[PDB]
Amino acid sequence: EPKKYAVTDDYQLSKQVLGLGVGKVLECFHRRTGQKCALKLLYDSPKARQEVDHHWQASGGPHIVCILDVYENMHHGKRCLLIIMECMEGGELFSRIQERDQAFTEREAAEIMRDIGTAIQFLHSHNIAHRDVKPENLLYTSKEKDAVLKLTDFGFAKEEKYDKSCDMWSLGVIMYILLCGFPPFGFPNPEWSEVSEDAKQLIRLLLKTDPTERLTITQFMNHPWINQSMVVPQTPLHTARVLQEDKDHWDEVKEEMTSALATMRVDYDQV
Ligand SMILES: O=C1NCCc2[nH]c(-c3ccnc(-c4ccccc4F)c3)cc21
Repeated sequence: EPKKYAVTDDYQLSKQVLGLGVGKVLECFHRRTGQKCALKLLYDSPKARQEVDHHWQASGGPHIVCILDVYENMHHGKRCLLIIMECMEGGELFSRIQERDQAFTEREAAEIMRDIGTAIQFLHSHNIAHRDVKPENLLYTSKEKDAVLKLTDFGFAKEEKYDKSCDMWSLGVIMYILLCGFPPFGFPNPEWSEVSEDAKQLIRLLLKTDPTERLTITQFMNHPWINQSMVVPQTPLHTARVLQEDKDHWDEVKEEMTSALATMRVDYDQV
């Protein structure tokens, strides 16, 4: 499966960065095709081998960034693994919402959450917990209206009912920000004034402090706000405007969510 000849035989590399994982992400081009792709460089290790394994197994599933190829090469005198993936040129979910003016509606947020749920559903049914679902890892395939949302980065993935409930918590957090533009770290007025009863009820079941009480993915996907996302109200949301206004605090919000997820993966935690 993993190619053992030089990646640069098949791809022309850039110095240009597209992202940063727990391996950094480079733009590259396929030599035979010209196609723009993305390269993640991982230094070989148990953790790197597991990321490769889990992403490969997930690759091809609904709303997951596809792996095109894996190389095992020498670089700077070290063994490394290069993951080639489709180029997610639309970038980050919430950066795309921010750039809309254009009405962003509750029905639209419901389709995005359903998109993410279908990814989690696929993962959980193959007994993979992702464990780091967050803004940096939710990407669009292109900049056009028909771009597809996909999940990436299997660096914290694990193949526990507990581990799976950390993905469910992520889903609640992502849904919360999507409907209002700010994180849960109450449904305050006026941002939340006109939001679905159904949407607020689903968030509460996801953000349950007790992990054993959180909704499962099967239960998420069966919720009317997900299952019947196409008949959710088209009510104009504050999200894009708030994201725009709060843009100077966005890095802080990401850091907090990252910190929160890492806390959830510790073997032993404070009370
Ligand atoms: O594994 C990861 N962790 C953190 C951040 C991260 N990002 C990627 C990634 C993958 C594919 N494509 C892109 C991309 C392409 C063009 C423009 C903008 C983009 F985000 C980015 C993968 C990872």
